[PDB]
Amino acid sequence: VQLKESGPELVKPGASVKMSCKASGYTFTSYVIHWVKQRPGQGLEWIGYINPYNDGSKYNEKFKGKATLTSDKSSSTAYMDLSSLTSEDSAVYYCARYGVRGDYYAVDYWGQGTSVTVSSDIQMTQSPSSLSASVGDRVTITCRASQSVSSAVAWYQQKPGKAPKLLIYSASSLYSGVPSRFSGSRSGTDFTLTISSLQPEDFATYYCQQSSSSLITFGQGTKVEI
Amino acid sequence: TVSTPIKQIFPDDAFAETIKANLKKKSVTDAVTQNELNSIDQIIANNSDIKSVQGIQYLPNVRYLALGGNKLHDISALKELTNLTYLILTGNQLQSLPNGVFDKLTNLKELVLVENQLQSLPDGVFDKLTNLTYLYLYHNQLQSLPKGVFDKLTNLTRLDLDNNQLQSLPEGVFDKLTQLKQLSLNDNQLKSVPDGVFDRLTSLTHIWLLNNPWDCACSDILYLSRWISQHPGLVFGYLNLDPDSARCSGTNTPVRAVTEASTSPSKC
Amino acid sequence: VQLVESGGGLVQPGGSLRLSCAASGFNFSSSSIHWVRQAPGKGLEWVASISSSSGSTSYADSVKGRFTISADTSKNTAYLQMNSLTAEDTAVYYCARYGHWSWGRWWNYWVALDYWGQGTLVTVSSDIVMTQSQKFMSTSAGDRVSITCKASQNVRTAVAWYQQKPGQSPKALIYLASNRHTGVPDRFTGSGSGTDFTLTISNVQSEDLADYFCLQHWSYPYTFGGGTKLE
Amino acid sequence: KIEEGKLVIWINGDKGYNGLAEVGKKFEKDTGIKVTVEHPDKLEEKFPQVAATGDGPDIIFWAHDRFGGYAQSGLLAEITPDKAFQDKLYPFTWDAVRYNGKLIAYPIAVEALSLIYNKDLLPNPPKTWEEIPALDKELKAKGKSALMFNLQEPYFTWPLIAADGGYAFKYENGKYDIKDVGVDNAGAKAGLTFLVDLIKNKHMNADTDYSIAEAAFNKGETAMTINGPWAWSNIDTSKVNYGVTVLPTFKGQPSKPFVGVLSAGINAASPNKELAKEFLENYLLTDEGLEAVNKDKPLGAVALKSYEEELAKDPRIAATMENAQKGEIMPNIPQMSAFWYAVRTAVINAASGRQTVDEALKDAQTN
Repeated sequence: VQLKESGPELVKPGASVKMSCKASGYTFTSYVIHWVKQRPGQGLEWIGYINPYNDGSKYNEKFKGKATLTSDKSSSTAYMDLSSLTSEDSAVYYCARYGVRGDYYAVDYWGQGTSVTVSSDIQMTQSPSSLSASVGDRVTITCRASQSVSSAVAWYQQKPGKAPKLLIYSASSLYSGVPSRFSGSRSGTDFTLTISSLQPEDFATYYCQQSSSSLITFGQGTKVEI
Repeated sequence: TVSTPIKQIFPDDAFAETIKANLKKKSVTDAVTQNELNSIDQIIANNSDIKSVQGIQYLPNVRYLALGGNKLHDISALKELTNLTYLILTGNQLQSLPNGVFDKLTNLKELVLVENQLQSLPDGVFDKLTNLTYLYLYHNQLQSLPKGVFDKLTNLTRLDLDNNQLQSLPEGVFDKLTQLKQLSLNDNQLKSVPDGVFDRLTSLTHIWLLNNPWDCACSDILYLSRWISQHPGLVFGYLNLDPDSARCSGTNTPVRAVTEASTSPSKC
Repeated sequence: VQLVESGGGLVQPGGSLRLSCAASGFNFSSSSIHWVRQAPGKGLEWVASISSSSGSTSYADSVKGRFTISADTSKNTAYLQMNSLTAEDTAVYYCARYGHWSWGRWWNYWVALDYWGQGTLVTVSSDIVMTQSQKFMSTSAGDRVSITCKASQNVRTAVAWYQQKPGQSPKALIYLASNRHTGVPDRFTGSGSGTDFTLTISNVQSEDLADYFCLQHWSYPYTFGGGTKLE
Repeated sequence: KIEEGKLVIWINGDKGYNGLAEVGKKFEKDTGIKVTVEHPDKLEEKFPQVAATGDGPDIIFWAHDRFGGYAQSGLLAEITPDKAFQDKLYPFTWDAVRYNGKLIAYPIAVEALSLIYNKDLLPNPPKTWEEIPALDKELKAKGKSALMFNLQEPYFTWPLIAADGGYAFKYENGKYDIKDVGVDNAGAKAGLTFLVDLIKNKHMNADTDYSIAEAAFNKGETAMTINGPWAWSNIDTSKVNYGVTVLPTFKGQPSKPFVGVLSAGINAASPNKELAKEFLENYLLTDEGLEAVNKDKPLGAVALKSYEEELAKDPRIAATMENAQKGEIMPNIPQMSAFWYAVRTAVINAASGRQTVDEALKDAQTN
């Protein structure tokens, strides 16, 4: 008895993968075949189950727009088609049975596993994640691009529940209308937002954005608290 | 003498509307004494889109409550309706039964829980409904069953478990019925029934086993095969007597055609 | 000067949705229009872009082939068509003008999204939790270890344990709270019911160093534990 | 013609030719290939004429706008850098050297016209063009001037032309629309009209060229000039304490210069192609390489990821890029050749009194 999964894949983002699981040693059509995802680094995640008799299928609601589960009772195979791929789908995938015997419920046997790798960037790192400096203080927020970018950075402010307004463009220039106390500066690959004084309306989140090469990327955000 | 308008007893507008329909009333803020509440023996609110039956606690005479194709979450108001005789809860999305919601309804004769997203039954829900004749549990998503879940319904004559996801029945789950004349198990996920599960249903005339993934390669199926062979005039399908409706899985050959030498216990 | 979005709301997984962004107050035919989405929880993610004149389109890999940006210069509106949507698309979608360098190439290098739309909410909808209170263990042969795994809700005796050593598929150690799946030594025993489950291992041996996790199959979705790797 | 074993390079006379030959002899001392850097007059026009007969240089340096006309007649060799040397340059700059799906040149640096002003005389430069005829009279009590810059080349007068909504060709639906030319719109008509007024009110002279515009700011005779980063070296020497800042706005809109990238293309007819790609890829587009050029005459914002970071501190590059970010980049379509010829004739005819503004631009649109 054993489940045999298709061979490894490597696909570009946005494209398709369908993998197979060939049951052997029991009566394939009378026992359900779950599917489990496992990303290098974190725990397992359950995808769906499709029982090769009807065959109907529950999906985990995180996957319901991606995973499609099919099976052919003739060739004792269950299939899983994952589209369209992104790079978060880079993982090992498994199939395993759900066997019962009146009072014996388990998953029994897992397939050897199908590895999927997906790829063909700029990461803006802000410091700190959240600060807490008072009215009047000199706040300095630093944001460091992974790869070398020109003076291409911008700085936005986002009060809770409203669209971001823009503060600094091209790394040092004050945008129109923006107050005097705001300022930008560049030292190679780290970019510094500084507010000289601090007025009570500054207490909101601050994003940096790099566009030297579109794919456009933002920071994780710095939160300024009262 | 408490002149109490209907919409306070029953917060649900649609539900209060069935009350206004039940008493022959003109508006919906009219006053209603307890006396006229106790004129309500039956509440057919089948197919009328009711969210909460909060307030049906104070209808002491509902002998006939059929609430179908509704949006019920909370039937906890139904456990004080001792005089409930027929309960029909269909089309409602209730995922679970409270432990002990049916404990009090000792006058239940027929219980139709149908088309809910039931995945399990509580360990003893039916335990007090000893006068039960007709139990209809069909189109639920049940997978396993509790042990002796039916051990108290000694007067049962019709049991409908069809169209669930029953993967296996517990040992002797049917041992204490002895009055059942109709049992349905079609459209479920059974590979095999327990050794001698039907051996004491000495009043049984109709049984449905079709549309199950019966596993005629495992040796546990032998019992079902030798039973279909003994009682073919007992097995039904859609048209009439079809004792060949209990098909194997993947071969589609009749179960009653499975011979001992054609299986192996090493598989299951 | 303003940008008014529309078309958000409720969409079933796999479904589609078209967002619109009505522009006025600027030369719209010489500006780029960008869509940036924000999860309820995380930062701003740039999704798609377009130059209202060159028709040029670019997308983030996370929507490639599912999303289609466009614009109508005569009606000053840009639309983001979003097909085959997943739950992790649920977010507020913002629309923002670039203006400047666009209307040549470089139309999407170096933006400053000065003006933004008010945003619009997209929700893609049509759960039990197993916590392994220790990610790392430590022990030596003739061992002592017990691995705990506690559910967020009441899984009624329906929990299983899995031994996974590297480069392998998980072994199945214990099913239904307490049963030693066939072939598993007497050395492994599983304990508990309800919210609270344990896997105890005794003389631990060199072949027992692997990563153990738990799985509840009571309710849906089936959910696993974090994993516990042994020293 | 050109022999094989020798590279003949052409680069315009205002760039840092002397420093490029320095890199050429670096190439010599360890490959043995002689390199000759020459700076012929009207380089950009002699090349299509000599290349189609067979010969000319191996490598030509110019802005990227004329390389389209070149590649369209097949005078340039398609270049094939591997995707790992492509990563040594900003993924920005490789668009300006891509004519018809193929790569036809190497990007060296990004040029942009900035405002250069005498800090010792005009400490606060004008935010707008409107205030220069008034600033002029205030500097005619000294005998100074207010502003002077090349009027011979439309490259320099265009930031004021394209200010209020002027343009070369409309980039609509994947293509530059050749028959949609914006040299008559209300903006160009009003941009050149304001340029004309400055001449007949004698705040500039229609005869000014490059050789008296820079040759007046380096002696402090004029307060402001409009030039690119290549003029900095000559100014640096004269020890005129100057600054480089953003151009004046014209009727609210900012001055929108046309941006070019200095690009190196390879003659299709050269027998020395691989030698020519060794020089560019291994020696010129390096740190030690561009630094040699940049020290002769600065290049602006270099396209090499590496050496750009080292010049970041420079407040003069920032003004260059801050001013490039206003206004778009030069189309490279084969019609740019006839575009510039049409504009320097309409500017000259209107700076001189021959036709007025409406009459000078209506000519230029008839292609």
